[PDB]
Amino acid sequence: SDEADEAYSVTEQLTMTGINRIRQKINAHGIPVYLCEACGNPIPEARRKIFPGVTLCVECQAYQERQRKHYA
Amino acid sequence: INKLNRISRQMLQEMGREPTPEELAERMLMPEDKIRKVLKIAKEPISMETPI
Amino acid sequence: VYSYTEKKRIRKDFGKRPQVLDVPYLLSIQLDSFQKFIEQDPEGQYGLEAAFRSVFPIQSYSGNSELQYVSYRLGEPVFDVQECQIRGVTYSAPLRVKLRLVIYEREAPEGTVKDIKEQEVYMGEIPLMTDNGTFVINGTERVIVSQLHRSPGVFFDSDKGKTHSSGKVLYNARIIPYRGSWLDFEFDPKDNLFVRIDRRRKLPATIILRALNYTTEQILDLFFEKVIFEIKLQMELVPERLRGTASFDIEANGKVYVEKGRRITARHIRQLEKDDVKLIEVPVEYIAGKVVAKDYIDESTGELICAANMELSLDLLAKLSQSGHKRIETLFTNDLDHGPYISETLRVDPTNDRLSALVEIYRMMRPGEPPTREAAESLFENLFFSEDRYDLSAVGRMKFNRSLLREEIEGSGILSKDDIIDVMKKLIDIRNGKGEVDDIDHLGNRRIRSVGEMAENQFRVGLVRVERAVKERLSLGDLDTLMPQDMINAKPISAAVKEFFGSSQLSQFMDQNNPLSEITHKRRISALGPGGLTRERAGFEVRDVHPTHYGRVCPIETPEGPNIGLINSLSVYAQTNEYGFLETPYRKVTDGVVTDEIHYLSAIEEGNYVIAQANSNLDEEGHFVEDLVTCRSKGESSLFSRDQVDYMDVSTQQVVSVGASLIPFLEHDDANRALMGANMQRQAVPTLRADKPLVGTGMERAVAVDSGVTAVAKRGGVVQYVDASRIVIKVNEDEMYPGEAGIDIYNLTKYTRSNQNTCINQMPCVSLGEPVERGDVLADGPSTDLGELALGQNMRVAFMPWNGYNFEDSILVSERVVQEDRFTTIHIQELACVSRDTKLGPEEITADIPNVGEAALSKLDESGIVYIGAEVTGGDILVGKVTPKGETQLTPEEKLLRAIFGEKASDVKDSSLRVPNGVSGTVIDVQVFTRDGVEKDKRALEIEEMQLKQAKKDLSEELQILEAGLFSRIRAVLVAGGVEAEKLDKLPRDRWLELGLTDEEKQNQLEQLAEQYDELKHEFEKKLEAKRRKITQGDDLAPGVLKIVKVYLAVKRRIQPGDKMAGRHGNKGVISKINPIEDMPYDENGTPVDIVLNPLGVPSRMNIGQILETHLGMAAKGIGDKINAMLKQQQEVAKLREFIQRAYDLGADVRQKVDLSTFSDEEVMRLAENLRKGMPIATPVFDGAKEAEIKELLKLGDLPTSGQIRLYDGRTGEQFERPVTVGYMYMLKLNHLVDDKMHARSTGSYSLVTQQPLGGKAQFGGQRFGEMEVWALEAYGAAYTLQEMLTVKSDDVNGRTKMYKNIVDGNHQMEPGMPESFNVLLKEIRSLGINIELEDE
Ligand SMILES: [Zn+2]
Repeated sequence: SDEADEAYSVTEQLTMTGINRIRQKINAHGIPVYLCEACGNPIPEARRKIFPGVTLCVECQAYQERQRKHYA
Repeated sequence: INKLNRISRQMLQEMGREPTPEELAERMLMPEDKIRKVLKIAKEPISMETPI
Repeated sequence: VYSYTEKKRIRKDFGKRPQVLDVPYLLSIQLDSFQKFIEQDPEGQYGLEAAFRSVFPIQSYSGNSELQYVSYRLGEPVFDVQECQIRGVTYSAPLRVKLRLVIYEREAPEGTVKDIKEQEVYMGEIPLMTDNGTFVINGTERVIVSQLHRSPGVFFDSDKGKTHSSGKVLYNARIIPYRGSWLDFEFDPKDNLFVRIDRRRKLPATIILRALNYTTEQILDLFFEKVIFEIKLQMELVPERLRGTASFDIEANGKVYVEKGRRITARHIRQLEKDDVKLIEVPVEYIAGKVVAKDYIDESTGELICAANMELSLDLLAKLSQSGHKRIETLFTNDLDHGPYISETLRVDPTNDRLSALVEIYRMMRPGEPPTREAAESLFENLFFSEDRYDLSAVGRMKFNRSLLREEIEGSGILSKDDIIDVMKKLIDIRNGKGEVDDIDHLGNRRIRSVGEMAENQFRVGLVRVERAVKERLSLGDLDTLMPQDMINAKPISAAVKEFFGSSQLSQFMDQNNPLSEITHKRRISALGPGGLTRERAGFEVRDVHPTHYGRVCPIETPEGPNIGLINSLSVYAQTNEYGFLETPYRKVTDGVVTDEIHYLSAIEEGNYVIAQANSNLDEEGHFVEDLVTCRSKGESSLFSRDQVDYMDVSTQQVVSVGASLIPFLEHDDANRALMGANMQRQAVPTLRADKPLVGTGMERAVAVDSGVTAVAKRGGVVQYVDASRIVIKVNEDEMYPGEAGIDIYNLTKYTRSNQNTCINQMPCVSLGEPVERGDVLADGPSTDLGELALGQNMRVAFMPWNGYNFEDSILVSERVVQEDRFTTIHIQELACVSRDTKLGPEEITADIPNVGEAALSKLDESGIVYIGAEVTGGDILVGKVTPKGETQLTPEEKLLRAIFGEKASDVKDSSLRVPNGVSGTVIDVQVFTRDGVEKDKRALEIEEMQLKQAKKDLSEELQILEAGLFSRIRAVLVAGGVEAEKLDKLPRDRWLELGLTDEEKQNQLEQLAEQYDELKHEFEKKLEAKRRKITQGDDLAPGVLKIVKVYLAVKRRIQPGDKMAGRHGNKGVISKINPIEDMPYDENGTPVDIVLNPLGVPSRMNIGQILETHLGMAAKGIGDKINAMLKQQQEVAKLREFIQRAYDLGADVRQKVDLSTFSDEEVMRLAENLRKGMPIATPVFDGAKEAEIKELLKLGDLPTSGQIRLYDGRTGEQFERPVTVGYMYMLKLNHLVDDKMHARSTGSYSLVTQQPLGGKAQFGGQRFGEMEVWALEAYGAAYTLQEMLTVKSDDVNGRTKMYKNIVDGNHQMEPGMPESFNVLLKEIRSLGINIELEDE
């Protein structure tokens, strides 16, 4: 066991679970929505080409990010 | 024992480091064996549950 | 230019980065800190002066008397460190304190004193820290570890969503003072700001803003922005406010600005700001949700239409509008950025004014008592704004001002209204998203104490205890003839310091395994201890490494196990601030040029700068060579332009600690392997003969010198006389200090016992008539080698399986390593025979021992003690002691036996001191201690006359060496100007202190040196007298002990299976076999491999550093063996100079340069002879040898570039397929020995209350068969195994003896009875009121 091999397993699980959470948050494959689900605005072309399947424009997205930063 | 403590607390201060039992028996009037047994009288032994 | 002890053996050094800041004195913490403590602070702010100024001047009851502190000094001790360790006491100094007492009459309060009295009273002894930062507290050597505790100031921390179900984070700000109450602000889940004063009941936060005499209009002016509407129903507009999801659309001048419902955006914000829109119009319904800002009344009756913080509805809008009201002010309470919190808190806030708020505070603090206006106001003002009850210290105010981002590092000590309003704004701002919480393991919140500050605190505690008694004694009588000696008894002042230095979690035995262990144990920071967190409450919080640890704490080095991250080690260049916060040096970077001067930055400042990397290439003018240089800003590391960077790391090593700086190729190891490797280097016991690492770093000389193991010169000179015990140096005449005699003596520390029973022993390095320069080492300490730290030995290791003999982590050691005594360690252990006086008389150290039959008494001399020179084994009698006793009525058949043989009873036990089992050493020493009552025995008078002759000889031999040196200097003075050069030797040496010379200042010199030798004579005389007094004077032994005989058994432990070898890269093992040398793998030249290793350990444990080290050691040894071949065939120094100089410049642009061309032809032969075992090599920690230079250095020898040679099997001699890796790894013998562990017991001692076998190997104890072993036995069917482990082998006092009788009878059956543990349980339940019993069978 050596006490660093188990530490290795712990670190491996920690990094992998973090990596895959931050990957699942991407949702690359998606739907062409074409209009914001918050303000109905035109989600500009470049943002839909970068993130296929967005649901918020950058303004509503950053807004939501602030709140989910604090919590709730 | 209270008198021994008093005389020692005074003598250590006035005499320097500490009173050796010959010095206490001289300063006191005791025969210096009584003083030694008074010193050897144990004190408040200990809780046997003390940590190690 | 190379030091003369440096040209002896030059470690070749990779590490292309040029070194700018040379490594500090590694023990600066301990020594600096204890310097500040016991030292005459003239402007008293440090150490004893501050404590004395803080208690004094004491003033008497009604000011009749004043006890005033004049000054202190430290009386010189009674014994030095060696004498303290022998005698067994704390090496301290008396604290003699000159005090003054002035007494006043009537009508002269400050007026003329009736009389004063001066006297130097003695208040306790402070232990003295030795020259290494260690104390001697009870004869043993302690180290006081530095502590790491939170500092005063304001801390912003959140629950990070754990507490509330929704997850909503709740931010609190805490003002922790130095002394005083803990103001704390914290959010409610409804986002109401509360304040609690001492972890007491929660109050609304604005209750305290009213307590500071504010009103609601003022509070809303402080915390909010006034959206001002005017008049219709027009809105003044700040376009930045409406960032946006926008309520009303937006319009001005009638055309349009934005249409409603769609979210407000940056483009439309641009449009409003561009078209200069100040006033727009909103309806009568949008103003229905805002909050009124201030008072609004009717002029008709002077009646209040609406207060402040009151909701504004359409009715009130109409009512104000009809009052001719054009202006209205509303709180700008956004939901995301400018959140409304003071508004809701003022809602919940029941009070209104300072009176009712103070009453609320009073009820919370002093509850139930009927309050008053005056009592409430007084309590509140005494909370935070009375100077005698609330203190932000200098650290506290520094952190409070800096944490609020103010530029006033210095300030008051009490809070203020503004120091609370800024705290509340910062709290609300953290909640608004501008700003972040504090990290707890952030090293800007935690500061370090050390010996100076902790001891000063204990001394202040003692001083307050003194102040009590002195005030009361100046209360009673105050009569004359009462002086400042009777009022102060030294016991309770010295009591706290004694209790701390002896009995504290931080005063702990220094680890002396080897020098590196001491250097790390002194440079240690601890989060534990009295004042810091406890192991139970820690976390999960401060075990973690934090970005502010860069350059301050070693991320590698820390114990694994119960406290990871609770005990870190100080980094290499880490330092302590003025205030106590850790810091680290950076070379300042002007515009692009990397300036040379260096500033120390602490974790608070280090964030807001941009700090380049130490491995950043540069031009010669100091510019960077890369456009985007990778530097770490506040928390992260990114590529910044070369213009932006402000500071740069002082070195590549500055992130590690001195332990983990000794791992070569540390960059190639997984970080935890580095942790284990460092922690195991701390445990390497020093071998019999030292061996420097063939692959080091260049840290070894620093660790060896800066610790006190090696005797270093103080002044250059010549080695007048060497010896196994002493080195005499005749100084260069440049460094004589004209009063001095010239020569200085170093007395080596011979075979002595360290805390771990190892042998500390210094060996001379220099030889007769050889130069030295100040800073050169004269004596190699334990586990150093020619000045360098040499922990273990460099072995010719092979990596390959070999027959399951290095299977899990085992090691397969050759018999040749066992023959060369490479890992043989001298251990030393002291065994004490205490003869006390029992209640039937005293016990004797006699040799007329009972039954033992004149063979065991063969070693013992007449007085009963073993000879210094005898080799005992386990069981031999070191000290024969016979004890009194009674008769005890020997049973019949013993009566009958002694009646048949007439061997009458002894009456005297044989309670003597025999050697413990398994040890077999030489008795190297014997000390005796007789109390002043007990006369002495023959051995005691013998040892005393021997110590007497030694002391006299030492003093005289020193004095005559010094006299001969001073006569040489006097004769050099007598060469001109009143000169006698050929008759100077004619008259006798003693007729030279009366020598004539012309009337100059140099006949003055002769007379001066003469009278100074007279000083030598007389002070030598008083030295001899005091020495004879100390040697002869009786000892102050503990109460009741007549005398203590201490034998010192020196054992020599050899390597054996079960011993634990280990590498510097976390590769630890356990010798499983000691292979015969012809059974080991050999190469094609006949060379067995010294040690065989498992290649399996390397891939999974990602420490390939041991592989690169094996390759580099193969290269180094290849170089050195080529040198040995040249040096043995007597190749001329042409050949040696050529080859050695070709090997000393290898690698791409290394910093080091050596030119053997500027080398004496004898200094190349010495250097060659030292490089004939192998060329030492250095590899700085993140700077060292690239693999291609390893390959080149292999090509320099005739070794293969691949590093893998082909090996043959020892037993059969057929070549292993697919060649193996063999090089030189540097192994270390860890202090986990197999005979300090192997323990066994059939039947021995049994504990008194619970009749179980004793616990431990020292008690010859049994094994703890616990609960889980019992489940394992129940999971089989072993019903009998368990019944006998629990009954007969443990606790059943009557069945254990019957089992023994049966086993020797050859009848393996147990009648188990019943355990004593259950009997004691039954009696203990019965001694409660319960009646428990065992029914009829
Ligand atoms: Zn949108």
